[PDB]
Amino acid sequence: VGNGPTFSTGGECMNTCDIQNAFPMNDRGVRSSSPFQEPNTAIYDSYLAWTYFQPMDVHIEKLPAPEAKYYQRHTKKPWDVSSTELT
Amino acid sequence: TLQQYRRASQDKRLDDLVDLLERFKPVLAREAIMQRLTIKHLEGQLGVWRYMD
Amino acid sequence: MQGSWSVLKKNCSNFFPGLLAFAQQTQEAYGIWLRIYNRQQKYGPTDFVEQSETFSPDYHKRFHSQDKNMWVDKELCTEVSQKEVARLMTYKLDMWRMAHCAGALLATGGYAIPFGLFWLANDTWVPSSFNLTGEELRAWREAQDLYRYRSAPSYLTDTKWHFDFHAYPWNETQERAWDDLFEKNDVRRDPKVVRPAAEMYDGFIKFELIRRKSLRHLCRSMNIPTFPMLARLCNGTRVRDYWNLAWCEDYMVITQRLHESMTDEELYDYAWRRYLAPYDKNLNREQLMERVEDYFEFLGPDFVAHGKAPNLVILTNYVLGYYNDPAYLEGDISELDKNDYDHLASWGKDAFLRRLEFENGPLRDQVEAHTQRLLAERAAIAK
Amino acid sequence: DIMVPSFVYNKLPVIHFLQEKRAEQKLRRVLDETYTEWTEELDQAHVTDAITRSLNI
Amino acid sequence: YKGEVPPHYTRKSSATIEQVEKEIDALLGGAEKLRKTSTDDQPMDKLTLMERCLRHALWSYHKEEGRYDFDQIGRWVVYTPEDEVKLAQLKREVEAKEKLAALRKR
Ligand SMILES: CCCCCCCCCCCCCCCCCC(=O)OC[C@H](COP(=O)([O-])OCC(O)COP(=O)([O-])OC[C@@H](COC(=O)CCCCCCCCCCCCCCCCC)OC(=O)CCCCCCCCCCCCCCCCC)OC(=O)CCCCCCCCCCCCCCCCC
Ligand SMILES: CCCCCCCCCCCCCCCCCC(=O)OC[C@H](COP(=O)([O-])OCC(O)COP(=O)([O-])OC[C@@H](COC(=O)CCCCCCCCCCCCCCCCC)OC(=O)CCCCCCCCCCCCCCCCC)OC(=O)CCCCCCCCCCCCCCCCC
Ligand SMILES: CCCCCCCCCCCCCCCCCC(=O)OC[C@H](COP(=O)([O-])OCC(O)COP(=O)([O-])OC[C@@H](COC(=O)CCCCCCCCCCCCCCCCC)OC(=O)CCCCCCCCCCCCCCCCC)OC(=O)CCCCCCCCCCCCCCCCC
Ligand SMILES: CCCCCCCCCCCCCCCCCC(=O)OC[C@H](COP(=O)([O-])OCC(O)COP(=O)([O-])OC[C@@H](COC(=O)CCCCCCCCCCCCCCCCC)OC(=O)CCCCCCCCCCCCCCCCC)OC(=O)CCCCCCCCCCCCCCCCC
Ligand SMILES: CCCCCCCCCCCCCCCCCC(=O)OC[C@H](COP(=O)([O-])OCC(O)COP(=O)([O-])OC[C@@H](COC(=O)CCCCCCCCCCCCCCCCC)OC(=O)CCCCCCCCCCCCCCCCC)OC(=O)CCCCCCCCCCCCCCCCC
Ligand SMILES: CCCCCCCCCCCCO[C@@H]1O[C@H](CO)[C@@H](O[C@H]2O[C@H](CO)[C@@H](O)[C@H](O)[C@H]2O)[C@H](O)[C@H]1O
Repeated sequence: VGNGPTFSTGGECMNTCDIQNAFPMNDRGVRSSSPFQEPNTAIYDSYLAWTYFQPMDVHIEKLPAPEAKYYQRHTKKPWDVSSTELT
Repeated sequence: TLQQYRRASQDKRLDDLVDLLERFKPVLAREAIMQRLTIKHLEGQLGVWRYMD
Repeated sequence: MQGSWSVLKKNCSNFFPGLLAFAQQTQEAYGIWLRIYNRQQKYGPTDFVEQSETFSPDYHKRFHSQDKNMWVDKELCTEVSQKEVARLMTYKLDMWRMAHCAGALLATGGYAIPFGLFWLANDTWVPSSFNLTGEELRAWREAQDLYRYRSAPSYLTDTKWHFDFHAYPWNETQERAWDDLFEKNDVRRDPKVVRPAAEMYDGFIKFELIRRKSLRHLCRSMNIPTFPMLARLCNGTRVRDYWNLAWCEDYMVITQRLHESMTDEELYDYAWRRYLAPYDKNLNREQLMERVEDYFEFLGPDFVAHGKAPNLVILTNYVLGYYNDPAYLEGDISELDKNDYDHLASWGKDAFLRRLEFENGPLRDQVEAHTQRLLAERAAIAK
Repeated sequence: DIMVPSFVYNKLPVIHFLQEKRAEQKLRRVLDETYTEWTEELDQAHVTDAITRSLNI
Repeated sequence: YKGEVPPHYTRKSSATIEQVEKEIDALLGGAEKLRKTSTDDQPMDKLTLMERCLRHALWSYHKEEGRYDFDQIGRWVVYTPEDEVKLAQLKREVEAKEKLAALRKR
C-alpha cells in the first residue's frame, strides 16, 4: 500500500471529541478518523490520545458508473473556483 | 367501462412512478460516488480537495 | 458579472438617451409616489402615519416594525394601477443606484471619471433605461440575476446557521418547515409545509431585530446598493418601502386575479421583481404561474383578510431560495480512478510508518496478541 | 491561506453527517407516504338478482 | 353506483408500463451485489426501500389494470393484514370465475 496521507484529524481522538457522533464506529468500537467507514482504525496513547487510520488494500463492491445526467450540475459561475484549482 | 373509470388514477400513478424513478437515480449516483471516494480513501490517495469537489 | 469593453461601448452610446429616459421616468414616478403618499397620509393608520417607535429589547435601537410601520392599502386600485406600482418599484431601484453614483460624483469632483468608466463597463449598477434594445435588456437582466446568485446564498446561510446554532424548533412540523425552507431550487417547496417557519422565526427574530450584516446581504441580493451602508435604518427603510409596494400590488392582483390575464412577459417581470423567476432559467408560463401561486399561498389567507404578511425575513429567504442553485459538479466519474499522492511514492515509508503499517495492517491481531502476552509475562516476572 | 481553510476542514465531517441524515429522512418520508388503495366494487350477485327480477320470475 | 367519469388528465411525460418496468429492473439489477438481505425486524437499506416502493407502485398499477398476478402482489403490496385479507378475497374470486366459466362452457 502507498504512503499517502488521509483525512486530517488535528491530533484528536474521535471517541471523546465534541463531534464524535459524526464519525462512524466500526465493529471493534473505534470511531473513524473521517466521515468514511474505516475497519482498522486504532488509538495511540501519547501524553494525549490520538486516533489513526492505516491505509490498506481492500476490495469494495463497486456500483456501476451512473450517467452524467444524474450527478453533474452545470451551475458553474465565473467567480467559482474549484478546490483542485485553488490548491 | 371499468377501464375508463380507473384511468386518471392510472395515468397519474404512472407519471408519479416515473418521477420516483428519476428521483431515486441520483441517490444511487451519490452512493456510487461515495463508494469510489471511500475506495480511494482506504488506499491513501484521496485529497480533501477532491472530496469537496 | 465582470466588466467588459462591449458593455462599456453599449453604455457609452446610450448614456444621454438613458439619462433622458431616466428623467422622464423620474417625473412619472414622482407623480405616482405623490398619489400613493397622499393616500397613505390620508387613510393610513395612526401608528403608520405617526411613525410609531419600536425599540429592541437589548440595546433599545429603533427599527421599522412589520405590523405597525408597514400598511397595505387594500383600496389603492382606485387611485393607482398595478402597472404604475411596478413602474414605481423599478424606478426606485434605478434611482437608488443613480443617487449613489451622483453622490460619489459630487463628493469626489472630477476624480470619479475613471470610476465612472469602471461603472459603465458593467451592467450591474447601471439603470434599466440605458438599454435601448431587447438584447441589451436581456444582458442587463442576466447581470442582475448573476449578482442575485452571488449574494443570496450568503444571506440564507447566515440566517440558517445562526438559528440552528443558537436555537432549535419546538415541534416536528416546525422542524420540517425549517428543513424544507432552505432546499435548493431544483426541488419544489410546498408553501403550506414551510409557512410555520415564519412564526418560529418571529419567535426567534423579527424584521425589527434584523442585524446589519444580514441586512447588507439581503440588500445585495435585492440589487440595492450598499456603499455607503451607514446605519441599518436606511437600507432597512428602502427594503420596507419596496416590500410594502410589492405587498400592495400583490393584494391588488390577488383580489382582481390580474395574473391570470397578465401576459407572459409582464408575468415574468412580476415574478422577477419578487425574486422568484430568474431569466436564465427560461421558464414558461406554467412554471411562472406555479411559483406565483406558491408565493400567494405562502402569504396566506391572513394577508387578504387583514393585510398582514408573514415574517419578512423568512419571506425573503423563501423567495431568494430560487436563486440558490445546486452546488456545481463537473467532471466524469472516471476521474475518481486517479490518485492524488503519487508524487510521494518516491519517498517511501520511514521506520515509524513501517511500524504503523505492521501494527495496524492485516497482521494487527497477531501483533496485538503477541505484545499483550509479552507484557503480561513481563509483569508477572516483575511481581 | 491558513485559518479559514482549517475551520472549513473542521466543519466538513459534521455537515456531511447531517446531510446524510437529511437524505435518509427524505427517503423515510417518501416510504411512509405509500399506502395501497384497496377498492370495493359492487358485487355482481345483486346485478344477477336484478336481472332475474326484470324477467318477472 | 360509481358516478361520473373522472375529469380527464393529461400526462406530463410519455412512457409505457412495460418500459417503466424494464427501467426498474435495469436500475435494481446493478445493485444486486451491493444489496444485502436482513431480518424483517432489522432496519432496511436504501436499495431495499427503493425496490419496495417501486414494486409496490408497479404492482398496484398492474392490479388496477387487470393483471392479477397474486404471487407478486402478495409480496410487493402486502404490508397490512388487511392486504392479506384482500389478496385472499381476490384469489377466491378469480378461481371462482374460472370454474364458473369452465362449467358454463361445458
Ligand atoms: C469631509 C467631511 C467631513 C465630515 C465630518 C463630520 C462628521 C461626518 C459627516 C457625515 C458622514 C456621513 C454619515 C454620518 C452618520 C449617518 C448615521 C445614520 O445612518 O443616520 C441615519 C438617521 C436617519 O434614520 P431615522 O430613522 O430617520 O432617524 C434615526 C433614528 O432616530 C434612530 O433611532 P434610535 O433608536 O437609534 O435613537 C437614538 C438616536 C437618536 O439620535 C438621532 O438619531 C437623532 C439625530 C441626531 C441628533 C444629534 C444632536 C443631539 C442634540 C445635541 C445638543 C448639543 C447641545 C450643545 C450645547 C453647547 C453650548 C455651549 O441616536 C442617539 O441617541 C445618538 C445621539 C448623539 C450622541 C452624540 C454624542 C457625542 C459625544 C461627544 C464626546 C466628546 C467629543 C469631543 C469633545 C467636544 C467638546 C470639546 O439620520 C439621522 O437621524 C441624522 C443623520 C445626520 C448625519 C450627519 C450629518 C453631518 C453633517 C456635517 C456638517 C458639518 C461638516 C463639517 C465639515 C468640516 C470640513 C471637512
Ligand atoms: C453642492 C453641495 C454639495 C454638498 C456635498 C455633497 C456630497 C455628496 C453627498 C451626497 C449628496 C446627495 C447626492 C445626490 C442624491 C440624489 C437625491 C436623493 O436624495 O435621491 C433620493 C434617494 C433617497 O433614498 P431612499 O433610501 O429612497 O430615501 C428614503 C426616504 O424615506 C425617502 O422618502 P420617501 O419614502 O418619502 O420618498 C421620497 C422620494 C419620492 O420621490 C420620488 O420617488 C421621485 C424621485 C426623487 C429623487 C430623484 C433622485 C435622482 C438621483 C439621480 C440624479 C441624476 C444623476 C445623474 C448623474 C450623471 C450626470 C452627468 O423623494 C426623494 O427621493 C426625496 C428625498 C429627500 C431629499 C434629499 C435631498 C436633500 C438635499 C438637497 C437639498 C439641499 C439644500 C441646501 C440648502 C443650503 C442652505 C444654506 O437618495 C439616495 O439614494 C440616498 C443617497 C445615497 C448616497 C449616500 C452617500 C452618503 C451621504 C452622506 C451625507 C451626509 C451629509 C452631507 C455631508 C457629507 C460629509 C461627508
Ligand atoms: C463618464 C462617466 C459618467 C460620469 C460619472 C458617473 C459617476 C461615476 C462614479 C461612480 C461609480 C460607482 C460604481 C463603480 C463600480 C466599479 C468599482 C470598482 O472599482 O470595481 C472594481 C474594479 C473592477 O470591477 P469589475 O471587474 O467590474 O468587477 C466588479 C465585481 O462586481 C466585483 O464587485 P465587488 O463588490 O466584489 O467589489 C467591491 C470592491 C471594490 O474594490 C476593489 O475591487 C479594489 C479596486 C482596486 C484593486 C487594485 C489592484 C491592483 C493594485 C496594483 C498596485 C500597483 C502595482 C504596480 C504599479 C506600477 C506602476 C508604474 O470592494 C469594495 O467595494 C471595497 C470598498 C472600500 C471603501 C474604502 C473606504 C475608505 C474610508 C477610509 C476610512 C474613513 C473613516 C472615517 C474617518 C473620519 C475622520 C474624521 O477594479 C478595477 O477595475 C481595478 C482598477 C485598477 C487600476 C490600476 C491600479 C491602481 C492605479 C492607481 C493610479 C494612481 C495614480 C496617481 C499616483 C500618485 C502618486 C503620488
Ligand atoms: C496585499 C496588499 C494589497 C494592497 C493594499 C493597499 C493598502 C490598504 C491598506 C488599508 C486597507 C483598509 C483601510 C480601511 C480604512 C477604514 C474603513 C472604514 O472605517 O470604513 C467604514 C465604513 C465601511 O463602509 P460600508 O459602507 O459600511 O461598507 C464598505 C464595503 O466595502 C461595501 O461593500 P458592499 O459589498 O456592501 O458594496 C459593494 C459595492 C456596492 O455598490 C454600491 O454601493 C454602488 C456604487 C457606489 C459608488 C460609491 C458611492 C459613494 C457615495 C458617497 C460616499 C460619501 C462621500 C463622502 C465625502 C467624500 C470624502 C472623500 O460597492 C462598491 O463596489 C464600492 C466601490 C468603491 C471603489 C473605491 C475603493 C477604493 C479604491 C482606491 C481608490 C482611491 C485611491 C486614493 C489614494 C490614491 C490617490 C492617488 O465606510 C463608510 O461608511 C464609507 C464612507 C466612504 C466615504 C468616502 C471615502 C473616504 C475616504 C477618502 C477618499 C479619498 C479619495 C481620493 C480621490 C483621489 C485623490 C487624488
Ligand atoms: C488612508 C487613511 C487616511 C486617513 C484616515 C483617518 C482615519 C481616522 C480614524 C478615526 C475614525 C473613527 C471613526 C470610524 C468610523 C467608522 C466606524 C464603523 O464603520 O463602524 C462599524 C459599525 C459596526 O456595526 P455592526 O457591528 O455591523 O452593527 C452594530 C449595530 O447593529 C449598528 O446599528 P446602527 O447603525 O443602528 O447603530 C449605529 C448608529 C445608531 O445611531 C443612529 O442610527 C443615529 C445616528 C445619529 C447620528 C448623530 C450625528 C451627530 C452629528 C452632529 C453634527 C452637528 C453639526 C456640527 C457642525 C459644525 C461642526 C463641524 O450610530 C452610529 O453608528 C452613528 C454614530 C455617530 C456618527 C458621527 C459621524 C462620524 C464621525 C467620525 C469621526 C469620529 C472621530 C474621529 C477621530 C478620533 C478617532 C479616535 O457600524 C456602524 O457604526 C455603522 C455606521 C457608520 C457611520 C460612520 C461612518 C460614516 C462614513 C464616514 C464619512 C466620512 C469619511 C471621511 C474620510 C476621511 C479620510 C481621511
Ligand atoms: C430639498 C427638499 C426636497 C424635498 C423633496 C420631497 C418633497 C415632497 C413634498 C410632498 C408634498 C405633499 O403635500 C402635502 O401632502 C400632505 C398629505 O397629503 C397634505 O396634508 C394634508 O392632509 C393630511 C392628511 O389628511 C393632513 O394630516 C394634513 O394636516 C393636511 O395638511 C399637505 O397639505 C400637502 O401639502
